[PDB]
Amino acid sequence: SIAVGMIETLGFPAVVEAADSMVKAARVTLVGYEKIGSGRVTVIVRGDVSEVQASVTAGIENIRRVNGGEVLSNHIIARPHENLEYVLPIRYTEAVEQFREIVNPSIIRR
Amino acid sequence: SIAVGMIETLGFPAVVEAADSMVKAARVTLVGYEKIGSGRVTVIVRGDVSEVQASVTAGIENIRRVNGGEVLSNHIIARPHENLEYVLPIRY
Amino acid sequence: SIAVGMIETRGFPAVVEAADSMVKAARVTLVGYEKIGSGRVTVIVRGDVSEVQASVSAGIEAANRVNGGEVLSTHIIARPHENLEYVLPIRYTEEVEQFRTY
Amino acid sequence: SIAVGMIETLGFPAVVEAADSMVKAARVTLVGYEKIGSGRVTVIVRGDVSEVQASVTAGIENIRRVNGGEVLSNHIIARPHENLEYVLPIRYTEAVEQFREIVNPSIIRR
Amino acid sequence: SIAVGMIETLGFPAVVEAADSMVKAARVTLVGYEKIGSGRVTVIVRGDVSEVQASVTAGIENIRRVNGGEVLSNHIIARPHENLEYVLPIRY
Amino acid sequence: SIAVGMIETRGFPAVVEAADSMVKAARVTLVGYEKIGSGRVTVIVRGDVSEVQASVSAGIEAANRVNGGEVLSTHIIARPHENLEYVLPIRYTEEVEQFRTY
Amino acid sequence: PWRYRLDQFTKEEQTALGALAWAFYQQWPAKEQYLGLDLHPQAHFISCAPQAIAQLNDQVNGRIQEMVGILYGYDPRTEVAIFVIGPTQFKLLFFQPIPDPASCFAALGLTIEELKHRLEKTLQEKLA
Amino acid sequence: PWRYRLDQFTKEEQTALGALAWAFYQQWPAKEQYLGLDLHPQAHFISCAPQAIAQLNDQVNGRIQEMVGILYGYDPRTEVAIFVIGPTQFKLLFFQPIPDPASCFAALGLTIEELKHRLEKTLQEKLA
Repeated sequence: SIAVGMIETLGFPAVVEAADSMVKAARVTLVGYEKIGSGRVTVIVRGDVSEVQASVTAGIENIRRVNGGEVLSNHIIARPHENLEYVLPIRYTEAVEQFREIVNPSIIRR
Repeated sequence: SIAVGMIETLGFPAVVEAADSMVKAARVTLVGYEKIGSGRVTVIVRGDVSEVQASVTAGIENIRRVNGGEVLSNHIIARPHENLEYVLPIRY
Repeated sequence: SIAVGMIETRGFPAVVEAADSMVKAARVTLVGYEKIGSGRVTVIVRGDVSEVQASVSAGIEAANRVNGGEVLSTHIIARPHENLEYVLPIRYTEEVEQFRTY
Repeated sequence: SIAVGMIETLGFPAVVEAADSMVKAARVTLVGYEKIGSGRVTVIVRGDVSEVQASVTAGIENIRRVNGGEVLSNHIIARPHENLEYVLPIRYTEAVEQFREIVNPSIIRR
Repeated sequence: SIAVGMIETLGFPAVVEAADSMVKAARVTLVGYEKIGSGRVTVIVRGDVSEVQASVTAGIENIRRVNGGEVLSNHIIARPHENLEYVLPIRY
Repeated sequence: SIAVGMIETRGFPAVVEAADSMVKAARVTLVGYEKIGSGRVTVIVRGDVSEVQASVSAGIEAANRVNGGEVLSTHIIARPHENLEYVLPIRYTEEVEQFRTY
Repeated sequence: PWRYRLDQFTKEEQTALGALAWAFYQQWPAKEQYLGLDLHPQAHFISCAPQAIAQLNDQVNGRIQEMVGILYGYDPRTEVAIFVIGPTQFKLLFFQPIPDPASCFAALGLTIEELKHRLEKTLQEKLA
Repeated sequence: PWRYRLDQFTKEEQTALGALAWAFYQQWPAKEQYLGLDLHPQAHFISCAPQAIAQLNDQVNGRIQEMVGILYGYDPRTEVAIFVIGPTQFKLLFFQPIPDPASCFAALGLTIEELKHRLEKTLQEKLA
């Protein structure tokens, strides 16, 4: 089960710290950055519901690290299932082909 | 003859929590978002007036669940005049 | 000439109800929707000054009937100078030329 | 000598009335309509400096006609000479051609 | 190198009176206007630091005649680092 | 990783002086100029954390010395997550590739 | 582009045009007549009473409003204001010469016939 | 490309995939192994420990961070979560079938070997 977590700040440096804390505190992907004007900016993360909840909690508190940081709003929205894709840079090709060596073609326990 | 529903919020997270609820609460078509400044954003949907009424009601209810969000205005027009379709961003 | 009527609201839902009332109350053509920031939006109609006057009056009362509706300014010009037509966004466009029956 | 006259308003209906009044009060050309955000809009006229002065004055006074009209600023700026051009719609070809029939080509008093 | 002068005003007419005074007072190249919201507009010029200095000074005093105009900030940089030319709108 | 330094101000002249002082005070590259409305603008530099720290401090003090300058917010992230590089406008662009050092 | 030739004709012949304007102004020192150009069939100088150009403005619903105001306000001792009649458009040769028009007329020493013939010959070459 | 084929495969075979997922989950009631899919040389199902994909996450500097969080959090009683190893890319087969996985397994009456074989035959013909 996946969800979306959002933090809206009044000020750009704070939204950067918000986005950085979220992806560092839980296993989420930073998916969006939106601007509606009037100094209001939002960063959006996506991932497992428990991870999203931990990202948002650890994104709001760390705004206090920013001299001048101010949070406006925050919310979490459940998201439908999706066949999520993740393309890696071509330098990790040697990291992918060896992961295939650690998996085994048999899915049976006994 | 296709009704229009609108919820106007102060803030981006609330307008997304308005749009997702409106789509989940009835059979409506999400038209999009309109920004007019001062942090005011409006989500617009179309459909039958009964379905649009249900989605708008659910959208208003779920905004109070948004920390920091706020509903500024909301309105429903059951049978908007054809002229509005070519000036206002109420169609897809 | 052809009169111009304008209703400016603080809020987008109100400006839609204003436009809908104006074109339903009298023989006017909604020609423009203008955004100038800070939540100020204006809908513009063109027609006979008598029809524009009825439509603007109906649009004002219905715009205040909107949940959260707020009217900021309103104005009518009976015979706008020709210079305005090709500088300000009050002109007839081909998208609404069908609703223009003269 | 020509000049440029500007009236900035807070509100769009007011800026329409300002422009309409300026071109009706004196012999000026409406040349500009500018938007800088925050509800601030400006209309610009151009013409003989004495005409421009009468346009701006009547343009500011007529905002009182606008229910909710508010003026923010106004200014007049002197402009260098220019070979101004005026293109007329094709339906005035007869009026121009008849004015051509009124002038005389013997500019030298004999 | 080439200096940069900036006058930031509140309102469109005042920034037009600033630009006109700056170009009329020295051989400076007007590079455009920059809008950042809240009605704040900045006019930017490039030229010799002596001429840019004469433009900014002629811009400031000439705005206090604008009925409703206000100067918010102003600054001159004699030798702007080349990095700024590729990020900030100060050339065109 | 390479740190990110940000100075946000109210007013355009102050943000230019901030960018000029940051890029003159240490080995950082000015990579971004971000506008979010309400007069708030941010300049963004990338480089080594110790160089970024010296740039931000010199930028803040210089932005205050501007006639009319006002600093709104300030932040430094030493080791920003790789995800932020391609979502937020804090990335090395090809226009400033030449000014990048190692 | 005939609108481009007139701009360089104005810039190049600034002294002779000022020498034609003041001499024409000497004939009509109370602005009884405006000085003008008619490009068809070829460029030749014309004149009209101010009332004529004001009535044409009324017929065209004030589309040459600004030109009527400039023609009414310009100082003939310092400014040249010559209206041009295009196919269905107007161009206003409007500038402030160095030196003043009277000084231009004294400097060249030509009469109004010579200035009229010379400028038209030259202006026809810019167009032909 | 092959990405669109997996999306249609997940839509068409949601019952068979839900059955295979439930059967695979029965063998590891505490998710000691994750069900996966390797497309080269041919599409075939594989498996790995919750230590191997997180180790890989460190090698790629946390770029499959979200996938390992979804693999950790999904409910096997209602959700199917199958990672796919592509060229240099990782795609999840992530969906909530109707009916639930256990009902899918009972409805089809197939063995895990029969589920693995037939599913491994449909996608291959779908990719080729």
